[PDB]
Amino acid sequence: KKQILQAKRIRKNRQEYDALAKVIQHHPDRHETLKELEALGKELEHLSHIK
Amino acid sequence: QRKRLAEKYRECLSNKEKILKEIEVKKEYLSSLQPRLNSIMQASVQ
Repeated sequence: KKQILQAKRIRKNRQEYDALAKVIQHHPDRHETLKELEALGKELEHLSHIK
Repeated sequence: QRKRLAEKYRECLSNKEKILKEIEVKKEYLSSLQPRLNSIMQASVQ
């Protein structure tokens, strides 16, 4: 009884984790966004110097 | 954090479009200035 109560609590925790992770997976990645932000920042600095 | 990076990337896209608009218009202005200079040279004793 005690182990199955703990098991259902851990199952609820896993379902909360999956519920947040599915919403996060509707958004694009993190590191690729950092790479394209670095590229856009370099291009914006070059365009600002040209302007 | 992904929300912040997505919104800041959209802001950087808008800023890059503005830099391109400034540059295009700026280039046109420069071209006009060159024509004006040419006209002045033609007008140009000495």
